[PDB]
Amino acid sequence: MKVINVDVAIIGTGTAGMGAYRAAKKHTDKVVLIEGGAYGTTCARVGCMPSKLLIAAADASYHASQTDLFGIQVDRISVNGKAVMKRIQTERDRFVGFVVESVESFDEQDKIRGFAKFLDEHTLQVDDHSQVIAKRIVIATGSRPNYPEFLAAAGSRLLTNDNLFELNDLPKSVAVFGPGVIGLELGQALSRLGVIVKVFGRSGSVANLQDEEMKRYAEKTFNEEFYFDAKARVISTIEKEDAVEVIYFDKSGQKTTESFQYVLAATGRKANVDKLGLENTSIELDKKNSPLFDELTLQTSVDHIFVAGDANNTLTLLHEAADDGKVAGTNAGAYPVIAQGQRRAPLSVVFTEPQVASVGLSLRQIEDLYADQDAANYVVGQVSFEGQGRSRVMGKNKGLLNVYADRTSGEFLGAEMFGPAAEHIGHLLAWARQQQMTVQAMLTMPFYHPVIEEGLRTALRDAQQKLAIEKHDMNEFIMTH
Amino acid sequence: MKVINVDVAIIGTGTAGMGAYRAAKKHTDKVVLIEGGAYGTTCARVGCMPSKLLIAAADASYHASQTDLFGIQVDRISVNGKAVMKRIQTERDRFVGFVVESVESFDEQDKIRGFAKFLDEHTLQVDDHSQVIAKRIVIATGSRPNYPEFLAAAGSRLLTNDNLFELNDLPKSVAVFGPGVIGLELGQALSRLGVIVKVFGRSGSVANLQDEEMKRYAEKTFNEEFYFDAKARVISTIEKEDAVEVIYFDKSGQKTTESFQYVLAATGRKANVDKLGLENTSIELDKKNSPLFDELTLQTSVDHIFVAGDANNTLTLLHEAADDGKVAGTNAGAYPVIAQGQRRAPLSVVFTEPQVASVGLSLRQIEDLYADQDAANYVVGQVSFEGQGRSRVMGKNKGLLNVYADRTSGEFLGAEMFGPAAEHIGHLLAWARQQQMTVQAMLTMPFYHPVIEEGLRTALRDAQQKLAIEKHDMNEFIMTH
Ligand SMILES: Cc1cc2nc3c(=O)[nH]c(=O)nc-3n(C[C@H](O)[C@H](O)[C@H](O)COP(=O)(O)OP(=O)(O)OC[C@H]3O[C@@H](n4cnc5c(N)ncnc54)[C@H](O)[C@@H]3O)c2cc1C
Ligand SMILES: Cc1cc2nc3c(=O)[nH]c(=O)nc-3n(C[C@H](O)[C@H](O)[C@H](O)COP(=O)(O)OP(=O)(O)OC[C@H]3O[C@@H](n4cnc5c(N)ncnc54)[C@H](O)[C@@H]3O)c2cc1C
Ligand code: NA
Ligand code: NA
Repeated sequence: MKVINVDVAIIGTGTAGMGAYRAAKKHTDKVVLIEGGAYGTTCARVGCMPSKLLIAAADASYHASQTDLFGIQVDRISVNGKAVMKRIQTERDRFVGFVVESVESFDEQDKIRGFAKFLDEHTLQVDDHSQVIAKRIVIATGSRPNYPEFLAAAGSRLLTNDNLFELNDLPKSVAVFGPGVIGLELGQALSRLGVIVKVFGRSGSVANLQDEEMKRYAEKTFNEEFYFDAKARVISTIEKEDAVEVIYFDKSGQKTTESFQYVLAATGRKANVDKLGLENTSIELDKKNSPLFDELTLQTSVDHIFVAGDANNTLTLLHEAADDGKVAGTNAGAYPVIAQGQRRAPLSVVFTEPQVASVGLSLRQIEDLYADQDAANYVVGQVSFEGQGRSRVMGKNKGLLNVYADRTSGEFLGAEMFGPAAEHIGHLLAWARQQQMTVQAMLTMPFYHPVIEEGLRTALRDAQQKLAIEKHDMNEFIMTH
Repeated sequence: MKVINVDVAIIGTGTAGMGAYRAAKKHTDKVVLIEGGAYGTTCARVGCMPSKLLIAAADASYHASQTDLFGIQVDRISVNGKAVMKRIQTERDRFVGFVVESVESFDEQDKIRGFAKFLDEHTLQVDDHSQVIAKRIVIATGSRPNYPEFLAAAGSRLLTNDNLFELNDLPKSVAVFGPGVIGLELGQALSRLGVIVKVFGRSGSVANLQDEEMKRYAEKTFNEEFYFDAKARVISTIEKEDAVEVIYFDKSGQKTTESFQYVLAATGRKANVDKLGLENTSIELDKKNSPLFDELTLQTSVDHIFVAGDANNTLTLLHEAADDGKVAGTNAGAYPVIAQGQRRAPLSVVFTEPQVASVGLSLRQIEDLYADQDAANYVVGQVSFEGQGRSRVMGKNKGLLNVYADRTSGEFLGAEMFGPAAEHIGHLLAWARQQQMTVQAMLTMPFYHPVIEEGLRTALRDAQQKLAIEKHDMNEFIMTH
């Protein structure tokens, strides 16, 4: 067995891992990247890229059926499932190819093929062929799909993101479990593509939305289009000869048996930290067996072992994994010099229609920091997109936007939005939060006409008029003497 | 003839005028609004709203024909012209009604019906019935269509924004004339709705773009969809029995005769300041008889007479007219106490597909700013939307974006974009400009994945690499120690 010494070993050649490698190489030449599976990152392979590709097809198909409002009729929209799948697959391959070329450009001696596990706090074994002794180690192993036990009975008809995009044809029908980002994006897209869909979640959850009014509005809006029970009681999902039989109670509590060609487990993903031999370290774990970590430095309780990307089960977003990589890589490279990452303002997006964006502090974080049981030093500004001019012009007038502000200073804290162009409004808001703008300042910014951003102006005015600050600092337009 | 004294008289009850009234009424009770035409504002009646309404219908129709990229096919797309025109009309009547309700709420004695002209610098006459003795006067009379003499031979078949939206049905064919941006917005929309259209522009102009490369790429792009000659040489447009005969030279310079059902003037608006009896005042005029005015205070050479909105032939955009009304109303209301408006960062949008946005300083204004245009003290960061991932996923991968930055400081100066979602990126960029951001700082902002704003990241990196700041003293991600 070959033994190698490195300053930095990075387990996982995904987004976080490749970011960690580039960062760590600026501090030290002695960095290895280990990869047990296919190169290309989860994002380009079976993540962001194919899912967005699926969505683009779905929205082209769906919007073609919604032109009558405008005075146009479209006859026989027909979904060629083989074509839909082929396009997704070929574009997906193209994206993966770019990552593979980057991986290929790295020094051959810096890449080791195989699955790593810890033997002790400085020794990794990769398969049965190599041992790496590393001064510092970065766990960048991502997440995998995961599902409750009952879903396992769907057998060979159980889909995840790992196999959904490899189908040669679109399915006839899919039962989707998991009411979060992936589950709603994929269920809606499939439903828009002529697939018979129902989406079941259990806890009342809708995407990552925290506000109760928002969750209910979104759930009801989705149900105008396809079946979505955020509080479903599901008995079983059992593979038959040609289908999966799903036994569940509907919204009227009526027991229902219904066959679906497939089930999709868009349930909670699992961080890849359970199969890496952590029990051979003193890494402290929470009551769910997730590694505890410093959220600024990415250090576990073992100060020379870091955890980055989906592996730390936090900020499980692509751009965040990339930032995690920079933090873990720099800190692994420069150790024992340790710095804290200055995180970008939180930005989270769901590519449904209408879209969801969450920006800045979440509602729970705001309640924690700006309120208690009996008093609040924050206010909420709101707008409905139903009566918003441009949204109505486009026939997209559905949605709600909540904006949160410090009640004393007017500092913009965060937001939730379910509505059109939420992805873009999310950026606008996220840049405003990172700059620590106040709502009064943001009201002085440009708002064109007629645009969706004007809905944001409405929500900001709503918040502003609730602030403890003087009436006469409520100028939306500044004049100087 | 009945005579009234006011502190402030406002000529024109559109966007600028209604704004001026509200601002003026904060300072004094004696203010009147004079209106010669229909209430509603130009924006709501025959401007932004119905044009955006036509565009949305156009977009749905066209996108319905573009589904095969994604693997979806249609049998047929059928454009019911009458329903298309009706929805535009009913929706705009809705928007107009809101404006009308506001006007109706204003004190009866604050509103005079008729066209005003100056008898002298403190006296207005409204038609033949009223004279207003006014301490301060705001000219907020908007702009009107203007076109060369040859176009007038199109007689009852000449269209402008004033009558286009009033057609009971979509025309079979329309020739559009002039360099006006409205020509591209409306021409493309008409074309996308099945109307046979040719756009004959002038002098190389393309949607107000200033960069030579951008203009050419945009003209080429548009030409993949509809006939557009930015340098057209046109002989005549003469009304016949059921159409207009257009005689012109095609793109190879050959004299061509073609019938179009209507003709649409897009030849640049005229400010309504030629029929106000301005000869009865000492107001200083430029060589094209536009009143000179202070761009910050909106005062003419006569210090108690202001000019606001499209009337001053500057920043002829809706939200800028609103700010104009605010500046002019405040200054007219509080005269002799005068203040300088602090303008928002420039933002203009052309709602074609792909969209156009210009942000901050124009290219001309940048070239002016630098004493030594040789020594090149600004940089250009560039991106093509052709290889931009999300844009490709959506089948929207056409366009370019230039960002401008000071070479020493990296101060973000302004931008031009032709690309998907330019309206939204335009806002993000305009907020960044108003907050005086550097390109270095903008790169520390959140950029989600996979999104169109990742193209902005590419362009910002391109500018940044070119800066004279210390090469490895601008990190994209900040860490503290
Ligand atoms: C369907 C779907 C859609 C998504 N859409 C979006 C979106 O639109 N926007 C967004 O921001 N995020 C999206 N995400 C989330 C995003 O994909 C993740 O945040 C991101 O890919 C995580 O990056 P990573 O580097 O941590 O993980 P990965 O890219 O998975 O890297 C982990 C790597 O480590 C390897 N590995 C695991 N164990 C070992 C071992 N022990 N030894 C060696 N190698 C190992 C794996 O093979 C893998 O290559 C989506 C995710 C999914 C599943
Ligand atoms: C087709 C079209 C599309 C457009 N789209 C957009 C867009 O998408 N976004 C954008 O920002 N801008 C757009 N614009 C520009 C926008 O409409 C103008 O910037 C805006 O309307 C100017 O408003 P205003 O108050 O200055 O003029 P107006 O709203 O026209 O008000 C002037 C008023 O004065 C009255 N008047 C004139 N003379 C007299 C007189 N002597 N006595 C009494 N009353 C008088 C008129 O009747 C009118 O009511 C568009 C314009 C057009 C034509
Ligand atoms: Na993470
Ligand atoms: Na103006």
